[PDB]
Amino acid sequence: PRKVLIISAGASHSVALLSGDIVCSWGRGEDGQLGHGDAEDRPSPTQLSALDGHQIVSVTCGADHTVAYSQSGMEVYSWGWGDFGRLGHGNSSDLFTPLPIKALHGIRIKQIACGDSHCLAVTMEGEVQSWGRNQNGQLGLGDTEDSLVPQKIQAFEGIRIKMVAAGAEHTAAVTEDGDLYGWGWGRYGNLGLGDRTDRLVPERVTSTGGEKMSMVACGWRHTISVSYSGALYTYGWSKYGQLGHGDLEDHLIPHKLEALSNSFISQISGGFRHTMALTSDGKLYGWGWNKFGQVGVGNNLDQCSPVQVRFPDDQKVVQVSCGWRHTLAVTERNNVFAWGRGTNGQLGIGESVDRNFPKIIEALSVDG
Amino acid sequence: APPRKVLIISAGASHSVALLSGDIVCSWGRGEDGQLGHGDAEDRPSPTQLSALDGHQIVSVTCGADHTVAYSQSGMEVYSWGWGDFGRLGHGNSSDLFTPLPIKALHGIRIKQIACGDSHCLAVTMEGEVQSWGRNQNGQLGLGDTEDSLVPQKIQAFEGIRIKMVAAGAEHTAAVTEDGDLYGWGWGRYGNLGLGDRTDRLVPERVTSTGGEKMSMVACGWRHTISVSYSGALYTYGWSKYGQLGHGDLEDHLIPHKLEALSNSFISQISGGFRHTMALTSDGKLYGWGWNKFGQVGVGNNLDQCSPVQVRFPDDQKVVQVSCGWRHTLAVTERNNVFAWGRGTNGQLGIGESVDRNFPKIIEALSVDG
Repeated sequence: PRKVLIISAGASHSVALLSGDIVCSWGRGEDGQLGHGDAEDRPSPTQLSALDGHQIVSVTCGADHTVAYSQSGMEVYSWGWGDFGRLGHGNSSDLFTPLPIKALHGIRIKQIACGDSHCLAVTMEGEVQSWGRNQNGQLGLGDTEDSLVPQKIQAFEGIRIKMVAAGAEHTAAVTEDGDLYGWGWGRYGNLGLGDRTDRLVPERVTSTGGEKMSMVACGWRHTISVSYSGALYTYGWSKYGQLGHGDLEDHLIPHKLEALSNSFISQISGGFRHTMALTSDGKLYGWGWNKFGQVGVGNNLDQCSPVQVRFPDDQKVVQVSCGWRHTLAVTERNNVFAWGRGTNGQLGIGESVDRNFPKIIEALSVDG
Repeated sequence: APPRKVLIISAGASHSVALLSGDIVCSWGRGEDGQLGHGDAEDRPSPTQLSALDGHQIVSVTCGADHTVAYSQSGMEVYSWGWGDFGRLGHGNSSDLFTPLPIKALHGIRIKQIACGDSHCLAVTMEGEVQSWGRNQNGQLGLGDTEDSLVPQKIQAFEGIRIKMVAAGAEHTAAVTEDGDLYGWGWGRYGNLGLGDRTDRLVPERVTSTGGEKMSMVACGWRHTISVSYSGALYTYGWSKYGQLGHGDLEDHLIPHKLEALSNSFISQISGGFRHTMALTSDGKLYGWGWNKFGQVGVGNNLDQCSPVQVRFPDDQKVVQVSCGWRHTLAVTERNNVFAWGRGTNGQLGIGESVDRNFPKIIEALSVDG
């Protein structure tokens, strides 16, 4: 088989980066998110030939679109649903095949994150450009006007940015010195600012306890951050227990998930109404909404606190990404697994009903 | 025996809903968020009776993007189901419903019409007042602010003003009064409010251009709006990236703009979809225009249409009813036949498993003919 480097799940689709700089995609294709030129669903992983030879180094999905970028090509590509300018091409057009974001050509890209209808990019210098829907200030540009092209977040002048993340309509960031910012839609307290108001510019979280943050990720209406100590924090919406605090209450400021204090967190991912966190010792913990089985624990009970996601022969997990109603994961033996809702083909195991525990994707896996 | 006849059809993002004689509600298409109301999450590619409403005396059904509402004149009850986020369901919580539940706030209220957009709804009472609930981030509820409402609330701006009907797009709303004034509010960035600018309104504001011409009806697509004047002239405004305003170009209009190509005809019904438009003439002729990628304009191809083209039906039967979804269209004829066209991946076409269809196809389960 071929070695899987990067995985990303969208609301209803999944995307992978293989060695060879090869992109493949599967799931719902109705909005063009798969990049294949047609609008049909794919129930099994499908190579995105248009990107062969472009030296893609990364891929990330928003809700109904996909972004990818190349270091050597110094290029960023986007395809999928076009409304609100989320693709960054200066028009609203849908794209059924990848296109370069001209604004981003030749810029040193450190990371891209995609939300429902907006994206951001962080440069090596630690600058942030954003584009797409901005009705609730989620671009962080001081206004409520949508932007069809990338614009610089001037509020970060003099503040170097490590990482950013994007939920449905809010955005979060961590600075190089470990500060946490949030802006955009905040009605569920998901900005971490201790209230339920929007921000049109980045605003600092001043409620850590002194804890500096190394990473951040968003689900739909909740946020997750990790400290330099490997401690996990969550905030925002907890109707479905996706904050994982053993209960169902909203948190307006970052809240440490003690249940996981005995481990060091390497990776985090937020989905629609659930959450995933991967420890340094290769154990995967999921929580939240489990109607479609997306938590992966072999049942369909919601989980208000972290619960270990089991794999065959206890193989260690090296990566995870949450869609809206599914989850994806890579293991040390280079197998790729998926679980949850399967109606759009997003599991990538061909024809399938929903799966409440992890299932191997033979096309990407060594094993069967 | 005789089929039941469709009394009412409505189309949502990717599902279809009908009311049949006998007060029977059925639905088909996408089921993932519970919009079908059968208590499960699977798509139905064929019409399926919503058993839970059997015996409830439903007189009308209306779809939003991924939700559905119905009501009962005699029982004086309004029911809703599907995606619950932002309170679009009206139950005072944000929980999804895979099965119809009564909107307790509307119990005992005489209901004249329901309109559903993406994540908001509005109801007009027989007395011609208007209540609304759901997402309100752009003031689409007309309540004065931008905070979502989990329960219906009365639009206070309409006191002293009787409402005939209302309409709702993705995040905007329009209404016409019992004497023909036209209003708009909510998300206004593409001019779809018809007020001459690209700014939201948090309360109903009267359209003053086309003010001289009165309006009998209004309908909304995603980001565009359609109205019919008392002389039967068709006006459109808002987004026309896909030619959905139908003016033979792709320009936006920030105020009502008359569609000349149809000046000769008298328009009796209108419908707005995701990126397409439908208009039914007084003599039973159906015209469609706009985005046609999945064949939803219904004119036998997949090329976009910036001007109105007549949709053709077997025997040139007359059409009496039409509803636009995002990527499909439904219509009822004078002969009691029901046709669907466009995208059918989620089963929204109602014709069993099928490829997409770019001209009308009869729905056998709800039709006289075949």
